[PDB]
Amino acid sequence: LTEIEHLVQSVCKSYRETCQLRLEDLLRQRSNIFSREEVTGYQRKSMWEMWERCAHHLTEAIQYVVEFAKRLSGFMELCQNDQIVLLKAGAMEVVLVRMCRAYNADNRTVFFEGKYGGMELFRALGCSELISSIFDFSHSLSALHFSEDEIALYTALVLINAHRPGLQEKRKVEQLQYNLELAFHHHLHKTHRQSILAKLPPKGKLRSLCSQHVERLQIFQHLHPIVVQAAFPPLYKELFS
Ligand SMILES: O=C(O)c1cc(F)c(-c2nn(C(=O)c3c(Cl)cccc3C(F)(F)F)c3cccnc23)cc1O
Repeated sequence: LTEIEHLVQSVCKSYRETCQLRLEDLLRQRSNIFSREEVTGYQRKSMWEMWERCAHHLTEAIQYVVEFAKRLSGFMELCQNDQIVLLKAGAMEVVLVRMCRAYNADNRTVFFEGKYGGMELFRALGCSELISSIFDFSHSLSALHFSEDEIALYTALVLINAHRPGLQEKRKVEQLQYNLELAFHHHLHKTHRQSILAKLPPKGKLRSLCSQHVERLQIFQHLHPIVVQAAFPPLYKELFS
């Protein structure tokens, strides 16, 4: 009935529609783990072939997040500068949070190209510290056993943050932020899940991992550029020069 319960439903609708795999598909496929021969197959690939595979999965993942953001009540109504500011700082942070759904804490593997594989699968990329940091972040997030609605509401808040440097209409973003915080806290009370609030990762940690990740992606993109058919061209122009 309330404007808030309608917001909860729409955020969860936007989320469910902008998700590539459904949680049950990822959950059932946990048994389908890459063989040592398949692992060796991936480790023996060139850095540049592994970069191409990962770059295209990450760009497709960002594209689903841009679509998620576009479907968030109020986003399209913000100025284009603000829309860029929010997506530039937050789209990859959302991708990093969404990744915990495809992560298995039991064996420390991620669902990649049809099967579950460990971080060793990525050996050829030569950025083990970064990749270990990503798996660690997914490991901490997997302990929360986040529900699909919780991930939807939390990621909307990762994106709609009025504290991002460069916002031109801070107040309009704050209004959207306040409504989403109410939606999230209202839903956690209703479901007796307010306990996750003290367990969420510190804001600086997600920011920090994201900045390290995007910085590496930028280094690879400079060395071996991939072209992408941009869903949001003004955002695309801010990262792809
Ligand atoms: O409009 C689009 O279709 C669009 C696609 C994108 F993938 C991003 C995107 N890629 N990306 C990358 O880090 C990236 C990715 Cl995901 C793959 C390779 C290189 C890059 C890096 F470094 F060159 F930009 C981002 C980081 C934050 C925020 N957005 C992005 C942005 C877009 O506007």
